[PDB]
Amino acid sequence: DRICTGITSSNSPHVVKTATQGEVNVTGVIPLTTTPTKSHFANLKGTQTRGKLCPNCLNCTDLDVALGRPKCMGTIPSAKASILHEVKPVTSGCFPIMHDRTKIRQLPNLLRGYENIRLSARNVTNAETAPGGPYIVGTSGSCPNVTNGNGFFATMAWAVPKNKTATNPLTVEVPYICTKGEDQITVWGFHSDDETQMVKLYGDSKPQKFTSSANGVTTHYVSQIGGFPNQAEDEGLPQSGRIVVDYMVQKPGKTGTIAYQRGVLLPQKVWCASGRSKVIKGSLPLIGEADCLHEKYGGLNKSKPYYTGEHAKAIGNCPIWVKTPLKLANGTKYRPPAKLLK
Amino acid sequence: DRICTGITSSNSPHVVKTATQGEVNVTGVIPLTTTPTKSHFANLKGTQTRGKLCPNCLNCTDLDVALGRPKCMGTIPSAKASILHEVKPVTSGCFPIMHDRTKIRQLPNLLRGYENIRLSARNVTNAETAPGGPYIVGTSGSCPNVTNGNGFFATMAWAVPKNKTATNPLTVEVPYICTKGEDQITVWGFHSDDETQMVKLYGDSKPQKFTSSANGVTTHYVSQIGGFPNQAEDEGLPQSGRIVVDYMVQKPGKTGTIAYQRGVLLPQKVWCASGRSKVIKGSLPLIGEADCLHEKYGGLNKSKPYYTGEHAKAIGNCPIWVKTPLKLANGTKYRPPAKLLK
Amino acid sequence: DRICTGITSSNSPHVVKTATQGEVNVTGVIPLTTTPTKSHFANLKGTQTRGKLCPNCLNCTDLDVALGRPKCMGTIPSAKASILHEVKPVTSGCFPIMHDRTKIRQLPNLLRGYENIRLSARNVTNAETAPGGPYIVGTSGSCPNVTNGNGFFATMAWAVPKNKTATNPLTVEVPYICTKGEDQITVWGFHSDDETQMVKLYGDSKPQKFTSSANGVTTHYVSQIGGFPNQAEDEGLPQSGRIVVDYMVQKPGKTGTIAYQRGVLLPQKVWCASGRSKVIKGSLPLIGEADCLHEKYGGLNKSKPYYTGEHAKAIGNCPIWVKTPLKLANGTKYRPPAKLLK
Amino acid sequence: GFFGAIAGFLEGGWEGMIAGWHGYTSHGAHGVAVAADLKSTQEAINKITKNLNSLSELEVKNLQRLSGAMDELHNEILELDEKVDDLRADTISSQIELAVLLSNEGIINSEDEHLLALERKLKKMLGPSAVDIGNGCFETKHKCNQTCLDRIAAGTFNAGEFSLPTFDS
Amino acid sequence: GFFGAIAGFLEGGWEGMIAGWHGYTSHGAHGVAVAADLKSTQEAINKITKNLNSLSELEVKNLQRLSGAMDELHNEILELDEKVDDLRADTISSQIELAVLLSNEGIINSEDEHLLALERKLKKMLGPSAVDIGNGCFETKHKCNQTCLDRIAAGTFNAGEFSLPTFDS
Amino acid sequence: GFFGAIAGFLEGGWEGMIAGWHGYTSHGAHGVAVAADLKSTQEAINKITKNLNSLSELEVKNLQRLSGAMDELHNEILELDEKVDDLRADTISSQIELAVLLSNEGIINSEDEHLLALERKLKKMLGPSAVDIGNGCFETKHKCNQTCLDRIAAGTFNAGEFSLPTFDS
Ligand SMILES: *[C@@H]1O[C@H](CO)[C@@H](O[C@@H]2O[C@H](CO)[C@@H](O)[C@H](O)[C@H]2NC(C)=O)[C@H](O)[C@H]1NC(C)=O
Ligand SMILES: *[C@@H]1O[C@H](CO)[C@@H](O[C@@H]2O[C@H](CO)[C@@H](O)[C@H](O)[C@H]2NC(C)=O)[C@H](O)[C@H]1NC(C)=O
Ligand SMILES: *[C@@H]1O[C@H](CO)[C@@H](O[C@@H]2O[C@H](CO)[C@@H](O)[C@H](O)[C@H]2NC(C)=O)[C@H](O)[C@H]1NC(C)=O
Ligand SMILES: *[C@@H]1O[C@H](CO)[C@@H](O[C@@H]2O[C@H](CO)[C@@H](O)[C@H](O)[C@H]2NC(C)=O)[C@H](O)[C@H]1NC(C)=O
Ligand SMILES: *[C@@H]1O[C@H](CO)[C@@H](O[C@@H]2O[C@H](CO)[C@@H](O)[C@H](O)[C@H]2NC(C)=O)[C@H](O)[C@H]1NC(C)=O
Ligand SMILES: *[C@@H]1O[C@H](CO)[C@@H](O[C@@H]2O[C@H](CO)[C@@H](O)[C@H](O)[C@H]2NC(C)=O)[C@H](O)[C@H]1NC(C)=O
Ligand SMILES: *[C@@H]1O[C@H](CO)[C@@H](O[C@H]2O[C@H](CO)[C@@H](O)[C@H](O)[C@H]2NC(C)=O)[C@H](O)[C@H]1NC(C)=O
Ligand SMILES: *[C@@H]1O[C@H](CO)[C@@H](O[C@H]2O[C@H](CO)[C@@H](O)[C@H](O)[C@H]2NC(C)=O)[C@H](O)[C@H]1NC(C)=O
Ligand SMILES: *[C@@H]1O[C@H](CO)[C@@H](O[C@H]2O[C@H](CO)[C@@H](O)[C@H](O)[C@H]2NC(C)=O)[C@H](O)[C@H]1NC(C)=O
Ligand SMILES: *[C@@H]1O[C@H](CO)[C@@H](O[C@H]2O[C@H](CO)[C@@H](O)[C@H](O)[C@H]2NC(C)=O)[C@H](O)[C@H]1NC(C)=O
Ligand SMILES: *[C@@H]1O[C@H](CO)[C@@H](O[C@H]2O[C@H](CO)[C@@H](O)[C@H](O)[C@H]2NC(C)=O)[C@H](O)[C@H]1NC(C)=O
Ligand SMILES: *[C@@H]1O[C@H](CO)[C@@H](O[C@H]2O[C@H](CO)[C@@H](O)[C@H](O)[C@H]2NC(C)=O)[C@H](O)[C@H]1NC(C)=O
Ligand SMILES: *[C@@H]1O[C@H](CO)[C@@H](O)[C@H](O)[C@H]1NC(C)=O
Ligand SMILES: *[C@@H]1O[C@H](CO)[C@@H](O)[C@H](O)[C@H]1NC(C)=O
Ligand SMILES: *[C@@H]1O[C@H](CO)[C@@H](O)[C@H](O)[C@H]1NC(C)=O
Ligand SMILES: *[C@@H]1O[C@H](CO)[C@@H](O)[C@H](O)[C@H]1NC(C)=O
Ligand SMILES: *[C@@H]1O[C@H](CO)[C@@H](O)[C@H](O)[C@H]1NC(C)=O
Ligand SMILES: *[C@@H]1O[C@H](CO)[C@@H](O)[C@H](O)[C@H]1NC(C)=O
Ligand SMILES: *[C@H]1O[C@H](CO)[C@@H](O)[C@H](O)[C@H]1NC(C)=O
Ligand SMILES: *[C@H]1O[C@H](CO)[C@@H](O)[C@H](O)[C@H]1NC(C)=O
Ligand SMILES: *[C@H]1O[C@H](CO)[C@@H](O)[C@H](O)[C@H]1NC(C)=O
Repeated sequence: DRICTGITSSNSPHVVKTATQGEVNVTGVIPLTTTPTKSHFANLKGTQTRGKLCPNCLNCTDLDVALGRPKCMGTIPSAKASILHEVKPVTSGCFPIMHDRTKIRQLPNLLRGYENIRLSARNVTNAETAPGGPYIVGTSGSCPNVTNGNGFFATMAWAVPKNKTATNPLTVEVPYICTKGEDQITVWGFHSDDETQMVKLYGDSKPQKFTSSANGVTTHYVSQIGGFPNQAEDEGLPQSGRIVVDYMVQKPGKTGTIAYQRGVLLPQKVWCASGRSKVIKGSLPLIGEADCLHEKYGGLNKSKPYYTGEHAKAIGNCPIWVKTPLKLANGTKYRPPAKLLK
Repeated sequence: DRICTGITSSNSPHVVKTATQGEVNVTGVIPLTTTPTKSHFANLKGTQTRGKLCPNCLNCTDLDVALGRPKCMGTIPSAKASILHEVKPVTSGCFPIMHDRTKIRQLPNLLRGYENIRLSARNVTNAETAPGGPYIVGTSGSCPNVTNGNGFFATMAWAVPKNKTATNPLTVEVPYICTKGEDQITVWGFHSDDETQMVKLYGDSKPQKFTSSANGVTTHYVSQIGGFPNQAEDEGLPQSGRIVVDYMVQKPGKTGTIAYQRGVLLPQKVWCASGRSKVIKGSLPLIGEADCLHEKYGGLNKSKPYYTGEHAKAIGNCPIWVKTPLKLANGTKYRPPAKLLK
Repeated sequence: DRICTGITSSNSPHVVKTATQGEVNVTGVIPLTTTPTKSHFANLKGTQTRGKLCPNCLNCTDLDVALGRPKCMGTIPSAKASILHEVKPVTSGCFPIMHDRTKIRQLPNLLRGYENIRLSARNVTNAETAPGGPYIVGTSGSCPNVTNGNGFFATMAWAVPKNKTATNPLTVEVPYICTKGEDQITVWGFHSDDETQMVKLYGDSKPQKFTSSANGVTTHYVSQIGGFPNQAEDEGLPQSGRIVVDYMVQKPGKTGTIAYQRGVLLPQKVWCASGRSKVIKGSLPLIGEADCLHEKYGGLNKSKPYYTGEHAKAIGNCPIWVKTPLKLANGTKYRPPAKLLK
Repeated sequence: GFFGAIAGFLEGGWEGMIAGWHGYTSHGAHGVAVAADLKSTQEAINKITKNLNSLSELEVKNLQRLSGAMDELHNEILELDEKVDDLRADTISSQIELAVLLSNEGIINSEDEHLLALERKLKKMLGPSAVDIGNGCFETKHKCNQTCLDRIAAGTFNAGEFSLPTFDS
Repeated sequence: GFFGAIAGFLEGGWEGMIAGWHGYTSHGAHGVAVAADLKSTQEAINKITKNLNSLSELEVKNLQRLSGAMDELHNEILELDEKVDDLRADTISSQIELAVLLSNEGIINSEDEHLLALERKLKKMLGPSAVDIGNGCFETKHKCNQTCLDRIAAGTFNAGEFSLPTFDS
Repeated sequence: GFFGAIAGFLEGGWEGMIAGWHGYTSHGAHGVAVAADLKSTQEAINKITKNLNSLSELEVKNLQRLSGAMDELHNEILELDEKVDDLRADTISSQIELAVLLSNEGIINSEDEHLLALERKLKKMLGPSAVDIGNGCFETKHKCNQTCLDRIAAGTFNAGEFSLPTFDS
């Protein structure tokens, strides 16, 4: 009698990658792969997830909020994980801005970058005492104050001069003004209007030159007088003029320089920000809680160590992307059944 | 009698790297390495390879072509693999440009970036109807139209005013104008000339200010009046003046802003582009077909899995660069011949 | 009698990571890890290490030196390894500069980037022959020449005009001027002063416009007339005015363009630089020699193959950073002592 | 595998072997007997389990958007950022691909070392009267049908049940 | 290797072994006989072949110029791009370096497992009258010259050609 | 390990084994004898040594500041540069983590192959009168106390010191 060692033969439809034996069929396998499927986003587990930059600051754009629109002046919750729903964020009211002429639209998302952002304890520069003639803090219809009347972005002052006379460029110095080693985000721009209204609001009807410097970054603009594009992302018909608005970014202890003439929107309430919230691109009516947020697959929770599919930015507790569906052998190599004996 | 197992002893000049036994001598090896050798470039196998941005658009620079030089107005083939032969591309005729004053030279290579590029179905802005006085579409000798006479870059209009009077900066609005979600490349600049000719072509003899905005990117120029550098990369002697030319890049649905005075070269025929051709730096009189294109070794086809030598950008079906010549053991460890027996 | 093979049991407090058996206790281990400890920096072994950009050019800032301050005009040693001690380098004397209005402060560190840097064989542009009226090379108190009197940064010329009259923007052409394929760093700026002194030094009392172009990079400034910030990083009381200064970077064979009015500090002695010294951020009173320089741990020499702790830029012969303390088994798996026999 | 082909083992499956991966076959007048070993199949499943836990531990930094990028201003920087993400992903993927494959090679090959052990366990219990062929088989002085073999598989076998010499641990 | 030194094998080359890598030596009144085994040498060459095919499969994204870089405007971005290329290359190179070395360690070591198998193939065919030394050698009750050994190498050997007991598969 | 559990070896430490990692135990009327082998413990220490030298060789590009970055102007580029450094580090760290772990798995497992060899060295010197159990043990026709076993550990053992047959190399 002969007693021998043997191995099994059985259903071996699963194939595996080996170095020495090429690719082989195997009894069974533990898969390490999944393809996730597109779904709605969710609040990231061990954190808090940014929505409209300001919840509780209802019915407003992040851009609106950013710009310090009258009503939209609510308070910002800190988070360590932010989502970007607007690649091109919009304004939903207030004074007509010619958005597409400045990096401005991105301001909400720049802010989103940070863990902590705040409106401002104080305003940077004294609106009236500013270089140039004494200014009436221009107040504008079509930007309803809460009561009403003339509400103008806390962000900046509508610098209208008594003693209406043309100006040779002036320089305001926007200092640091932020607690801690916070990032300061300054904001500003210029109003310009039609021939007649120009002369009326400021004694001049001439294109106006504006130049800002901040940390070696310099920008120069020239105002427009007549024939402005249709107003959009606003309210109703002070079609008279438009605002060109920009942001300036100030690192801890750095100063800024705005040269200006007439139409100047001097900075006022100015963002202080600090810390780094992790940002991702997500289409967002946030629903529930997931382990992990995938730019594409969206809300997703961790089943297997890897996933296959479209690679993308993903934050949290995420499975690792992998080229191709991987499998771990949990069985033995296929062996054809034996009568190969005597 | 004793029968035993043994292994071979033989010529073992090849050495191999192991973890446990240090470095050991071996019977034979399969090498996985090659050093390639410098050679001419070639059309990349499973694709099509860009040459002068426009073949069939003969005897012209890519810059020429880019700028829309009269003759050089041929049609661009799409490709998915492009080569860069000019780090500093040249102009070979037409109107004297002071190249080194703008990012302009790179335009050909920006375009090369794309899978699809096209001259333009239409021109962006109505040359005569443009803000400022009615303009004669300036036509210039030394840029031979096909017949001849006055051919001026399809790219932009030589904006000469009837009613010759000095101007306070004006703003043209260059809209999107591109099919699909294509990239729009706008183009423009300004002419300026000597004291007398200035006053003659435009009622003024004053440095002229130009500012463009596009997607938060702002540029500001100041024209020159007398004493221009020798003309080069042109034809012959309207030495009177020179052109400073620039490009503007417009993402899908974005608008542009050019403020200008006199000398304005308003944009006309404007590039639409889309898709992403893979670009490499290659010196190019293209010859034949290779598996793979190496910035240095050039035309190269795949022999072994890795290569040793100079690392560089390489596209296609390329061997992987490797620190040092690698070898796979195809034999046994060296064993000194035996009489070590009794 | 039975003779058997066995393995040891002994003190096995060290634990190790395995694929097949999970984590196991082991006789002994060779550690591959260390946490280094913060210490002073040192001259990097197989190289030379930059200090104040100019040793032997004593008691001066790198910025001072960079700017070509009268005394601080010593000669620069080449090195292949540089250290950055000043994130915001300072000026320690000479004429009041409004630093925070230009990328200027970084100039020392830009220079530090290179293997070879030099002051200048010659000066770029003829100070007096420059476009505009003939200029007296302005010489300034409060920047003591070696003897004394009026020493002004070799970098640039204080362009004061005889025939004091307002100017329409002029264009100087700063050519290449550097040996080899060196990088040229041009330097320049503008002086501006109070209402009265302006009119006195130049027949005008008007904000002055300045624009430079270099390799498609454009910058535009507007001078200030009254109310300058307190002077700091200087000497004593020509509080009359201030200098706004900038740098321009010229790649091999490229030209530059400065448009200017009055106050112009035309470039003079101009940096040529070449080669690439490896740069790191290090707080530096350099002491001794180390194997390797760690942005944090500082001076450090190679004990074990890896280190654990804070990751950072490190140059030289450095241990590789590692997630967690790693250990190599130098013993056998723990085996509980045996009486498990019969 | 390479060991099994050379030292003339049998590349034979025994589709009879239901309850386990490796065990013993038994040959004679009874025909062929087959039995799984419920420790070799268990010990193999262990390694694999602990190997999974091994592959799972790996952590790789999140990989996310750039804090100060800005989606219309900084496209060229933003583009290099994608390159970075792509390369990172493609790199760490090839690494994992390696880790697993190595892991599989391990498991697949180790199978022969099970067989080899299982043989030595057998040699003990068959006593000194058996004859080690080298085949991975033993010529035994007694008959072994299904029942006998099942004791062999369980470790409750005793030679001398057919009065033959016995090693006693 | 470590196994061969400990269990007193022989770190001896047999430069006689032309047609193969591993096989048998044969000792006695005839002197020394040597023969390659043309399956152990073949089975070793296989692994290696399939190991090459293994190393070859690896794919790594192309690594090329930046689509919107621009060679005089964006140098700092363009510079970081080189860093990226360099690091990527240096990273993926060290990984491959590892893959191969591991691969070599595998092949080099596996050699001893050939020998070990080749022994067991031998044990079968020499019958139950041979004596397993542990040396990797067998004391045999009959003489074995070159011819006999060549049958041993081919698997066409039969004990009892010298009338001795035989295992029959 | 998996081999030791299956082929009923002994998961037993012999805390007697001071001078070495692996060696022999000896059983009988004398009680239990224990002796280290000073070549198996040495040959194991070798591998490890050469494995360290192996892990040490790895070189990875320095990773430093950007030559033309500029610390207030180019922050966004400078930021991506950190990303790059972080990823690189996190990548190359996971790779090393793998290299070592693999390395450990190697060393840890190889231990059983020492034992296995050490057995075969023993089988030789005990002569043809011993009986290979498969246990990793041998039933011997003579007594072996501490002294005898120490000769076994040293390779200066000779059967027939108790007049029994001997293999002579
Ligand atoms: C080994 O695995 C492969 C699949 O993993 C089996 O062959 C496959 O048969 C199915 C039948 O539906 C097909 O869908 C697959 O395309 C086939 N594989 C390929 C890619 O050729 C094979 O039968 C398995 N086992 C055996 C006994 O070889
Ligand atoms: C992933 O895991 C989480 C659990 O951590 C799931 O969250 C549940 O979501 C449902 C509806 O969205 C809620 O009612 C539960 O409160 C959540 N947790 C549980 C199970 O109590 C999440 O849905 C999972 N899957 C997906 C697709 O994200
Ligand atoms: C093992 O390999 C090395 C080379 O791979 C052999 O020694 C070399 O001898 C040649 C003779 O021309 C020299 O060019 C090499 O420089 C030597 N190697 C080094 C780096 O020392 C050696 O002879 C080979 N085989 C043996 C038997 O050791
Ligand atoms: C690499 O491979 C290709 C084949 O795919 C070679 O291309 C041949 O090139 C010659 C001359 O350049 C032509 O006559 C043939 O038509 C091409 N293919 C063949 C062989 O028919 C290429 O030359 C190879 N080597 C190099 C150096 O690139
Ligand atoms: C195996 O290793 C661990 C530590 O590496 C030992 O258990 C530890 O006991 C010490 C006593 O001071 C504690 O500090 C550790 O926290 C314990 N380890 C953990 C994390 O649980 C263990 O005793 C070692 N050997 C044995 C015999 O198991
Ligand atoms: C690292 O290694 C170097 C040796 O290469 C040590 O340098 C010594 O430093 C001391 C004082 O700093 C000097 O007196 C010696 O001249 C140096 N070399 C020797 C030993 O002769 C260095 O100190 C070591 N450790 C550290 C903390 O950097
Ligand atoms: C909203 O706007 C009005 C101005 O349009 C602000 O104050 C105005 O109304 C007050 C009535 O309580 C008057 O006392 C003020 O004189 C008047 N301002 C002017 C035009 O001089 C008012 O502060 C705003 N709402 C809030 C936040 O209270
Ligand atoms: C690996 O394979 C085995 C079968 O080959 C799996 O199943 C085993 O474990 C089960 C626990 O769910 C037990 O119920 C079974 O007794 C046992 N075998 C079977 C299927 O009868 C094991 O779970 C597989 N996967 C893993 C997690 O390793
Ligand atoms: C080339 O240039 C000329 C202008 O220099 C263009 O048209 C001119 O010649 C025509 C003769 O057929 C005349 O009918 C036009 O009036 C005249 N243009 C002027 C100066 O008014 C001509 O279109 C160009 N060549 C082409 C593409 O046909
Ligand atoms: C690996 O080594 C062997 C020799 O050690 C190579 O050669 C073998 O295969 C050849 C096919 O070209 C046969 O003709 C030979 O019979 C055989 N051995 C020799 C040289 O006589 C094998 O090709 C080597 N390389 C590879 C591809 O693995
Ligand atoms: C330092 O500055 C003075 C100018 O303030 C330079 O030359 C001055 O002094 C000289 C005395 O030797 C006179 O000959 C010069 O005329 C005078 N310059 C003027 C104001 O015209 C002097 O060159 C400088 N020091 C050095 C480097 O020699
Ligand atoms: C690995 O472990 C051994 C002990 O297990 C270390 O010690 C050995 O080598 C020493 C050289 O310093 C000798 O003096 C000892 O004889 C020997 N064993 C002991 C401790 O008695 C060995 O060095 C360890 N580390 C290394 C470098 O591998
Ligand atoms: C405004 O008017 C005042 C008084 O009428 C005049 O003196 C002054 O010049 C004007 N303001 C300025 C600063 O031009
Ligand atoms: C050009 O001339 C016309 C008529 O002679 C004149 O009315 C006009 O002011 C001038 N153009 C402009 C817009 O200045
Ligand atoms: C300076 O004065 C001269 C002579 O008094 C005069 O002719 C000239 O116009 C002035 N300079 C310039 C270029 O304006
Ligand atoms: C094996 O043989 C014995 C005879 O002694 C018998 O008792 C037993 O039932 C047999 N097993 C089977 C089921 O074949
Ligand atoms: C081996 O021995 C036999 C004697 O029986 C003989 O026939 C054969 O030729 C021998 N082989 C050689 C070539 O030594
Ligand atoms: C082993 O046995 C022999 C008896 O022949 C004796 O000489 C020797 O001392 C013994 N060893 C020990 C120390 O037990
Ligand atoms: C800040 O300046 C604004 C003008 O923008 C002024 O109206 C306001 O009173 C100041 N601060 C407060 C208390 O909001
Ligand atoms: C576009 O405008 C140009 C001026 O650049 C004009 O001459 C041309 O007719 C227009 N389009 C065509 C048909 O080329
Ligand atoms: C370079 O020009 C300067 C003015 O900055 C002049 O004083 C000097 O003589 C020139 N070169 C020398 C010799 O320093």
